Amino acid sequence: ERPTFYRQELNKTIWEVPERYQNLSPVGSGAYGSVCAAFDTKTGLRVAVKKLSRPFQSIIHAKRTYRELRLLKHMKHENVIGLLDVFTPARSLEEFNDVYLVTHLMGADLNNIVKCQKLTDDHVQFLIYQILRGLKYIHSADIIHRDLKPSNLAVNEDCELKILDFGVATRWYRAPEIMLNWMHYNQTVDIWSVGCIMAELLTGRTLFPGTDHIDQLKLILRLVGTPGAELLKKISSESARNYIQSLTQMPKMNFANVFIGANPLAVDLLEKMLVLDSDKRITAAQALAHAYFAQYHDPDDEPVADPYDQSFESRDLLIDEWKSLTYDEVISFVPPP
Ligand SMILES: C=CC(=O)Nc1ccc2c(Nc3cc[nH]n3)nc(-c3ccccc3)nc2c1
Ligand SMILES: CCCCCCCCO[C@@H]1O[C@H](CO)[C@@H](O)[C@H](O)[C@H]1O
Repeated sequence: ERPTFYRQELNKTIWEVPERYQNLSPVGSGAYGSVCAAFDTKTGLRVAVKKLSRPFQSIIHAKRTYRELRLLKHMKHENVIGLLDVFTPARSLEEFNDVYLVTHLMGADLNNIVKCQKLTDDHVQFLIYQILRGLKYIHSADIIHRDLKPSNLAVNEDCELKILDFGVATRWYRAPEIMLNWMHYNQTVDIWSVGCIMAELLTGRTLFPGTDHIDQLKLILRLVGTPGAELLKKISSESARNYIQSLTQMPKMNFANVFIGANPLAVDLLEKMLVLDSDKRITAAQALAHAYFAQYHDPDDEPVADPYDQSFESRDLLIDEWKSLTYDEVISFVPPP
């Protein structure tokens, strides 16, 4: 019943993988671990195989390993990275030391598809629609991505897009409240990021290319105005209020005069995404119903996720406990259809 494994030296460690995975070729390495491209002879798919580095070295490593495996096992959606396989050469918990994760091999990310050129409006609709479709799903599991950017968006040769948890400055796509360490984030932090991405795809230019942390905020407030009276009512920070109070007011710009020549429906959606007040930003579900996506929207096929039990985040367990829980998750894995 156990697959036959083989051993091969790869990124200067011995990999031990099921024989179904052929022709491993290193493609990436870092603190996280190392990744090889491979061909899965069982499915006929090109896949990425990641060997976790030091997955049980410490309590923190072990809880991170568990977290990553739980998250990948949960995500089952066309526009979100999912798990094709997870395996260990270990024949028991006693010998369990290594964790390998398998997903679709992804060629390129959103940066590659755009490469500083305007996309057509039809192409923007399709790409943003997919991102929002995956976000509706992620957000329905009560998960916030928090670091949505082009490098975290994989796109194949059929223009099919998947949201990733890994890969320019990251800061360019971050919501202002995250830049200010606000610490009670709305899921619409991700909608901010989507707005930044959409604007760049339409114009071929980064919307808010800040040079440093404060510059990023400066460029943001120039577009969306300084905080209104309704927003200021909601700021508990004495230091923030007093600073904002001191600021010479700027109105919000008219996006129609900013995104010259764009589809007016695109402009309208951007206005709804890039609102300073996070409580007033459009949600992923609401955005999917916006007229901009008329050619793609289908309420019958914009699914939500099963509830995701994140109670483990609150727990302080020992290495061997996190390891045992991770082993349970490896053993219980059922590959997708
Ligand atoms: C700060 C942490 C960090 O950057 N972590 C990374 C980085 C790259 C990952 C990766 N890269 C690639 C390359 C081609 N496909 N996947 N692939 C994978 C991956 C590979 C197989 C299954 C699940 C994830 N994970 C990566 C995790
Ligand atoms: C001068 C810089 C002003 C930045 C203002 C960003 C306001 C973001 O919006 C705020 O997000 C918080 C969640 O993080 C919510 O609790 C608040 O209700 C909401 O108004």
